Amino acid sequence: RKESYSIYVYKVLKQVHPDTGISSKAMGIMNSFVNDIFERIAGEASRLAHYNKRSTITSREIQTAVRLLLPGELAKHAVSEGTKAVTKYTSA
Amino acid sequence: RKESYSIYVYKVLKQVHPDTGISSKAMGIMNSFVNDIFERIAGEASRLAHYNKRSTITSREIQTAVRLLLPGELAKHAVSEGTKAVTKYTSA
Amino acid sequence: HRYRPGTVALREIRRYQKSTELLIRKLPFQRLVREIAQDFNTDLRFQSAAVGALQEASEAYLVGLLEDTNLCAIHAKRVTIMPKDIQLARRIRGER
Amino acid sequence: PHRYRPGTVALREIRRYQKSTELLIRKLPFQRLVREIAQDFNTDLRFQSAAVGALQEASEAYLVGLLEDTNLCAIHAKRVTIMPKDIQLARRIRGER
Amino acid sequence: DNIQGITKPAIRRLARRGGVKRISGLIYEETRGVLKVFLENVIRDAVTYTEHAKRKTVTAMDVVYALKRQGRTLYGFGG
Amino acid sequence: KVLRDNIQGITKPAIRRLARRGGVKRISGLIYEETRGVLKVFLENVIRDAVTYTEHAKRKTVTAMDVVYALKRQGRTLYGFGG
Amino acid sequence: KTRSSRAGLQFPVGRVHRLLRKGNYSERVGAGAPVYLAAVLEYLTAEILELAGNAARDNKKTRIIPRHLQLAIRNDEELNKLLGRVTIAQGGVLPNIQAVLLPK
Amino acid sequence: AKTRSSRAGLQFPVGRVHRLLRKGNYSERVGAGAPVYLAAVLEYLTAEILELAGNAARDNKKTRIIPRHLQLAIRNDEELNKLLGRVTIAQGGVLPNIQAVLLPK
DNA sequence: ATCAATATCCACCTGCAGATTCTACCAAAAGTGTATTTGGAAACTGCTCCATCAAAAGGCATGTTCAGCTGAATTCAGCTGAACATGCCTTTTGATGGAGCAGTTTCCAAATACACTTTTGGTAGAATCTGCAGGTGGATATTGAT
DNA sequence: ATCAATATCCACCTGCAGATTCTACCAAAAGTGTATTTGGAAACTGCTCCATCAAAAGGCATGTTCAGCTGAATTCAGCTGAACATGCCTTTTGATGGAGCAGTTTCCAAATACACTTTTGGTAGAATCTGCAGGTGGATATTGAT
Repeated sequence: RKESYSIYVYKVLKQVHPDTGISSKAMGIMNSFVNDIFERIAGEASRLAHYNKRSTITSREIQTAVRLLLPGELAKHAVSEGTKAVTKYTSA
Repeated sequence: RKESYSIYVYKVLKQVHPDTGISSKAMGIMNSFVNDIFERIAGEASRLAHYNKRSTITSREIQTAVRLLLPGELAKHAVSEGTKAVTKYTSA
Repeated sequence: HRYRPGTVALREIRRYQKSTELLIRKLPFQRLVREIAQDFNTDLRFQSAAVGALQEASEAYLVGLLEDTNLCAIHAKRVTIMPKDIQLARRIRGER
Repeated sequence: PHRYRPGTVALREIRRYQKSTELLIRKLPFQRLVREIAQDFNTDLRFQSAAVGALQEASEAYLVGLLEDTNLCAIHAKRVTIMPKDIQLARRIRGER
Repeated sequence: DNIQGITKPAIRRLARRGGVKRISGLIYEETRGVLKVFLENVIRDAVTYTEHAKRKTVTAMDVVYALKRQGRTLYGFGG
Repeated sequence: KVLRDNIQGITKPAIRRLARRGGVKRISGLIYEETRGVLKVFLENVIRDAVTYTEHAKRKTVTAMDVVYALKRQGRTLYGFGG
Repeated sequence: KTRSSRAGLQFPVGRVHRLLRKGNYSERVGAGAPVYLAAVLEYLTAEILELAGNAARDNKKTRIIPRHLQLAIRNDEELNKLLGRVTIAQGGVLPNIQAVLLPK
Repeated sequence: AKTRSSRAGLQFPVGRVHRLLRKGNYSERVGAGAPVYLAAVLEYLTAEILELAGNAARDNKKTRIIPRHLQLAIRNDEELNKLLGRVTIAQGGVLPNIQAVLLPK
């Protein structure tokens, strides 16, 4: 019931700013952000796959979707951390 | 190969304007129109089903999608012709 | 003592740009929302969060529109916003 | 020695080009431009004629719209002449900048 | 009736947050009209969402979906 | 041959015609360069996304459908070219 | 015998059904959905073709070209708002000149 | 018996993202690497926003991030501002900006 | 305002080459007929969540006065942009060749989707903590006036 | 520049409403083992695509003149902002009922999954039309001059 991104946002927050806290409304905004970006990326990926007659969405689609969706260096840092997470996941 | 709505558009054209013809570019634009509206409707319907946690798109989703997408009389005429088509289909 | 015109205007601008609270009163706004909604469907009932959401969206929209409006007034060599400005802003925006 | 007053031929041209639908930019320079930009994005890309055609239709449509918004901005400022200031205003209102 | 409920000082505050220094007297009615049209569109789509769910209570999510449709995405009430 | 400074290829008379279709009566001399700048930004964005689509498809020809998908992304939907 | 005929439609219901299933819109597709959708598409096609036919005839032409489509769309408010963010190739613009620019 | 998130070195849940992808209706098939990649990007963007917002927080002498700090963070940074150009942040307010022409002289 | 004289639509005809309409066969949707699931509607129901109601308080709107400064109107000169005729070249456009592509088939090793069985992270309320929202009071800036 | 009159910070404090941690169920990944696609890795065509060629055209760049328009300057009446005194209603807080939710079970009408049987839409030549591109000729607008 009522699945949320709260714990993960709080984890990341504690990673970057160890004694910064976050209000409820702010957390809600963060949740909205996550869901929105999720749906943009996934949507664009879905269209990408559909254009090329592919029935599967690989990490490649996510990447091209990021290149299309995000602006500039935000996009290349996102692509780099995505590739990094994927390669590290593939290992063991 | 390269399936098109050309034949159906031409049929409808001959119904409304029996001595009007249509150029290639005009027909192409018409095809773009049909596909565009198609994907707006189906998209909005998909979102509708997903919001209400339903895994199927019935004529109901299509109708609500039309009501959301179209403005004013366009919507009322579309809904009426849709409901009429569905009932006529169910009776035959 | 009396302040010159526009001084207090600037003061107010700084104040409300500094703050984030809702500017329209909630009860009249809720009454308005319920009127508009009733004419769409007759026995609708409303979540508090729904009215809150509507008020946030509305105030944001209006403020943005009003700064576009202000830009149009400044563009026309004027310091005062007028309905012509709002109409220009809304037609450039493509809202009509 | 006959000469039309300024703005007469302007209005005539406005009517002329508003009646017609043809592309106003010449095709070869536009193609050259598109291939340039694309090349500086990626060097081994090749272009369908229809791709450049699409780009030119989209671009001329866009520019024309922007220029009518610009014209409205000029009229609002009690002016008959469009200026870069007008384009900048139109583009910020549109949300392009 | 209640559309007039939104007051001149309230609209004035909205103008202040928007950076407006001087306000014509004719502005307020235009502002009320605009707000009215905006709410009409948004509430129409939200209400549509509520009806399709065969519900009789408009939820925050209905408003959010409507806003998303209108090209006015909202964070913090979703969603 | 090397492609260079083709943005100037778009001429003052062409921009003027575009203005006439837009209903513009009088044009400041500074307009033409500004117009070129705008067109350049627009084409850069659209062609950037088209090219991205071509890259994802592992193709070396930008197709009309690539352009159309790109335009649709930018909120500038186009009819008449296959999409 | 086809479903289009059963619904009294010109637009192919079957094709619409197929495209719904390939679209990824939902796990399942209702029997009534492709009928309803094809009906709405056929109607919108009809409306546009009527206004376009009118524009063509008004410019003394018997063959509909893109210009006629553009005239049709922009002169009708509802179609204009449905396709407000849409560009018609070779469609041109409506002839409109701001009053202040006319010579007097 | 350890989660995919840890395997990817992430705080964001890869499994949950995977599920949301396949039930999302985006495609018949979801690649094994796709939810990892996406979760990574989400975690990164949240990270950037949260750091800049944290900075906004410190700058206004607060230890708890509120919506205003998020708004300041988003609008003061160009890229985030353009990513969310058509997005409204509740209780965020606006950036303090006054046109020069309105200022005294 | 007429007269007259440029240039300009504005119309109708006409012959004709380029598209449009029309005709004739074939892979691939579309439709049929049976065998299985299944999703979501119907039918009860336990609960958060909304709608009134009441009442007291003080937080703001309303209404009024009155003056300062803004916007609208007029005048007018400088110069910038329109109009036009010259002359020169870059674009058009109508075919030609050779080529480097997508586009198609034919398969497979790798990757993903299922079908059950287990193993934890996630989440929901209680049980502790903790900034911060207000609340004053005094130092500094801002503003308007001599 | 100084003088008074507000307004704005900035510090410093403290209880509390709301954030953080803590405790136990359980939905939902994760792990195992089988069952299916598929997206490429090579091998191969048939086609648009790039790049010329070669005249001719018409469209462009340039330079000159001048009219009309843009921006600067002034005037002034009008209106909107600053401030205040009054009173109205919106804001707070708490309670009460119940209405409209979701949450659970149960079970068909509806949808999915295969294997054949037909029909159709698409593609490629065959067989007509329709704007179009000119061509005067008839009214129209624009501009200069009585």
